Amino acid sequence: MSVSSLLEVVADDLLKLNNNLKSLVGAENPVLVSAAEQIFGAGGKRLRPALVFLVSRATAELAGLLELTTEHQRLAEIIEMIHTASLIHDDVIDDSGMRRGKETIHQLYGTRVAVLAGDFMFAQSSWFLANLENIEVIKLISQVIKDFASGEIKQASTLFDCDITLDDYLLKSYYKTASLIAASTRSAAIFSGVSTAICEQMYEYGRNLGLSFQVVDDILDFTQSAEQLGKPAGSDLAKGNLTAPVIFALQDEPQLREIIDSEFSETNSLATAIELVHRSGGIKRAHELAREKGEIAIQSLQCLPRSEFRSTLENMVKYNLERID
Amino acid sequence: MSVSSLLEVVADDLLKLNNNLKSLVGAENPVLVSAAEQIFGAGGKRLRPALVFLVSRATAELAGLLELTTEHQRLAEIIEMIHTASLIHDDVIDDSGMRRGKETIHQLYGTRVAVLAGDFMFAQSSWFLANLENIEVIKLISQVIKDFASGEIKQASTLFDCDITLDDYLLKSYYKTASLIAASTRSAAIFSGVSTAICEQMYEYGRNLGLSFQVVDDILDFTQSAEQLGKPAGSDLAKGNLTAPVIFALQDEPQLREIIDSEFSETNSLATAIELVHRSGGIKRAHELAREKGEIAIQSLQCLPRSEFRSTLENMVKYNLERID
Amino acid sequence: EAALGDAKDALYAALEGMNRGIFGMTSEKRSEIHALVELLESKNPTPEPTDKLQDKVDGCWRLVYSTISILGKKRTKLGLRDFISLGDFFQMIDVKEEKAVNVIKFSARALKILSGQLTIEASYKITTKTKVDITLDSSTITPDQLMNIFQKNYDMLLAIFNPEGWLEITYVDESLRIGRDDKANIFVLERADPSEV
Amino acid sequence: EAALGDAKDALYAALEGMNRGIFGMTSEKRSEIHALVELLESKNPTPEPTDKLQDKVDGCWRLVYSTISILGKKRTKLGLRDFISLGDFFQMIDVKEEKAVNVIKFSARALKILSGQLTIEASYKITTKTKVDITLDSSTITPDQLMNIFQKNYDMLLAIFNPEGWLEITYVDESLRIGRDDKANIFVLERADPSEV
Ligand SMILES: CC(C)=CCC/C(C)=C\CC/C(C)=C\CC/C(C)=C/CSP(=O)(O)OP(=O)(O)O
Ligand SMILES: CC(C)=CCC/C(C)=C\CC/C(C)=C\CC/C(C)=C/CSP(=O)(O)OP(=O)(O)O
Ligand SMILES: [Co+2]
Ligand SMILES: [Co+2]
Repeated sequence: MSVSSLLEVVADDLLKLNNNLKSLVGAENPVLVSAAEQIFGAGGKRLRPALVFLVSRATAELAGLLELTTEHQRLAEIIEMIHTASLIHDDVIDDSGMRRGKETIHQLYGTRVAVLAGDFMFAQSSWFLANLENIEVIKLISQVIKDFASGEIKQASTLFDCDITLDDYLLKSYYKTASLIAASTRSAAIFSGVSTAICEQMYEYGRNLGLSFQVVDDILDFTQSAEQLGKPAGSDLAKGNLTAPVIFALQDEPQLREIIDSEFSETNSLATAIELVHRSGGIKRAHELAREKGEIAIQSLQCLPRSEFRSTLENMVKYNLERID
Repeated sequence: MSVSSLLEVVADDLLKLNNNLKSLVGAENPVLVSAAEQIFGAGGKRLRPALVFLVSRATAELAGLLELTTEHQRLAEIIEMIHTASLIHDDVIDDSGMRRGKETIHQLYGTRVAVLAGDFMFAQSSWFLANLENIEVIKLISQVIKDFASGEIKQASTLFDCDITLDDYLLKSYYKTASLIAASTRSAAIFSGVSTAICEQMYEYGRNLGLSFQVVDDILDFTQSAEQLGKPAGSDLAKGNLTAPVIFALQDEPQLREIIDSEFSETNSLATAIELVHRSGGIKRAHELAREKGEIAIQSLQCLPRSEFRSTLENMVKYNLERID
Repeated sequence: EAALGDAKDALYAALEGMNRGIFGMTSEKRSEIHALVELLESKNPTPEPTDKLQDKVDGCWRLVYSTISILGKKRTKLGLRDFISLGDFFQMIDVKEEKAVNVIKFSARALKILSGQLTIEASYKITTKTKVDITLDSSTITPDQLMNIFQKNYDMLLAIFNPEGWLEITYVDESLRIGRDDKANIFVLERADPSEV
Repeated sequence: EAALGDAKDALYAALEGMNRGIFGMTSEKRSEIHALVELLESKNPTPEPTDKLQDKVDGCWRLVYSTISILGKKRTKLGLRDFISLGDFFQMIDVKEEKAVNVIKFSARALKILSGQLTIEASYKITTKTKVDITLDSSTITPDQLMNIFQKNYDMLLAIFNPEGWLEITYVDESLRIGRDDKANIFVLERADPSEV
């Protein structure tokens, strides 16, 4: 239900990781030392490396491992440096001052330092990954990076495109969010040594968990108020990025299609489009979209013997789904 | 002696590569389509993919291959996209308007597009490399990327540090230039299937060829006039980056050490430092530094049966060394 | 004359900041602009305008307002929201050879090499005494770099700017004419010295 | 008086743009500035000055010129060429408890959390009637983020700014004093309200 309650189960793993990543990034360079302390907000309690650590421990216990290997920990750090480096680079690209209230690296230190920091983390991840020496894991993660590129291309290509489908949208959500989680959880399973069936169920756990997460953040950019968000409510819409609440709304509302086609030419037209979303019941079908995603994830975990690890994995799903009531 | 004379031996390979890279980068995105045409100046006649192609063909003929494989060509494109992506990112980092006269991507299209373009090429290279499925080649190239990070760190760390040695400098030159060439030529040999001895002699061919190249560009930033360069003559010095002509000059000139220690505090002090370099005969010992590098490269190639592939490789070395008369 | 003269100035004043209406416009300003335009075209000083082509419609005409808007998905496909700046739009009407050229000039930030244009040559006739019948002959994006950028979307671009159909000419003044093509589009053009093209 | 008064204004005028001389300076300007300060220290209104510490030397003193320069390799190690802005330098001299504080403040030009300072507690004593023997007690970088940035180079930093040794107080005005420590360094300090620290 809470965030810390979930992450306590691997709080120790997460702290070691945060320390290693602060040490590594910010490699006795003054500006990078500050930026690393800023980037890895002490504690290391972030969802993605914690998923790596929970699938790592659940599947390791299932496999007979008494400890997590060096591969599991290099993998949590790969995943975390990739995620962080991509967010820094995404804030430089498409200039963004804030990211969830906190201010970005690009804003604090400037574009030059942000690009250097993201590049450095991407380089470190490339090398860690090469030295895992697992060609299947190297391929999964290279697919995550390639999908970041695909996602940038496809996001720019579909701006204001009212004919985007829900499979198209869910692929953009994959490219953006779900791909890296799915990859990290299949890789955690892979390094634990469990079967291809459990590694595929953990790919599916991670991809449906990451799809639910993306669908629920897509919903909260309508739900949450303009101040609870660092930005106005419905800012993915103002910008041309049609998420699943809008896609569900455009299936029966034509007026919204004329509003988005004009690229919100009329004044007050974004707020008219927002209320057409809240009226269409596209938010509720997006809410159920997220619930169905999360339930495929929870059914994904049934391969795992009962434990505190997969109970925290199921609560990953449940916390996500109760972040939107 | 000329550039085209060298590159015509693999002009066809180079053209196919340039076409593929223009097609791939700039993936039906308007701004990226323009930036790709701008980046891959039609023809594809650039040194690094051509070295990939020449070692590829020399070692392939030595091995009994009738054609270059798919790995050899994916490797030339990996090498070229890595080199290009790193130069774009290096111009954003440490804001640079020009690179060898031509204007940078950062300047033409802006930082956001340059960072996106470099990121895209790095993503594409990551994926191509993963799908080579050669763990040794993936490791060599991940070391090249990690060494770009090491080189940024070490370059910022050694600014204005008059106690830098020539082994330190040659390691910065490696990190910057030689590492990627050495990696590309050992990988070209690896995919050709020739022995570990010929793959090490091609690592050493590329390492010493790239070191000679870096030493000779380090010399030309002194010799060439301020108009032959987009920069003033001695711009690596003004900025704190002590290259081998200055390192050789500081071994016997103390006045230059007091000049660089003040970070050129006195007025006209950069020109005084330039003339102390030209007087110390540090340029001539750097010239011989480059010649010795190039001769280890030419002796590196003796493992290769006679051909016009390795004759063009030896002329790679000779052209480099006669670029400084 | 000053009634339709200062009304003309009023139309010029209501257009500033709307970028000729090519990337959309708030509906009240569009109603305002069409009000001023129908006020002007009710005050057409050149009745029977197709027999006065060489001395009124002949010349180079720069676009100052039209209902042609490039919004949404097409703006995105053409790169016209963040990369390429849709520059001027000219419609030279040379009546000797019965020609009708649409020059849509394009730009890009700092890219001297992308500054090109889409050329669309058409041939018109006189069907009605206030109405010409236009037909497309040639089409061109130059230089080859702009064509590289637009080529996969060439037909969409041309179709945006294609003068084919018919053009019913209303309010042809000596320095401003108003058109109404078959697609219910309004074209408000002004005089431009042919060197601006 | 205005002779040394306008000479003082002249020194204030020659210093502008040199950033207190802490990142080096053209040698002719350094000769000029030392000429002015030796003109001033020749014109000392407060001779015999260590028995007049409380009404002359007591107070908060902000640094306006010194020969302490941070150039080359240590500027790079400290991050002081592109990241951290060496802010003000204070030398509160409180004569009651016989103390000598050096406060060197730091910034990062956007980071509210890096805006810290290096504190250096020293204790002096009067050996000669124009000299004071200074000895270091405590040293501190705050907050912990700035200390994180500087910690691997803490001793180099302190040694740059360490007031230990002795301080021969050459010129003492009510709003400006000039010192010359044992390392042949010139310290030109001015009065600053202790809220500036
Ligand atoms: C260099 C290398 C090896 C890999 C580079 C990875 C790559 C190809 C691109 C960088 C990664 C980029 C730019 C984006 C993906 C990361 C991400 C979660 C973006 C949010 S999408 P939006 O911006 O729409 O949403 P909001 O900002 O709100 O999060
Ligand atoms: C994201 C990823 C997977 C890898 C990123 C690679 C990485 C860690 C950094 C980017 C590559 C950078 C910044 C530099 C290396 C490339 C290069 C030749 C720089 C010239 S050094 P200088 O600037 O001194 O010289 P001048 O400008 O004159 O060429
Ligand atoms: Co983005
Ligand atoms: Co650089």
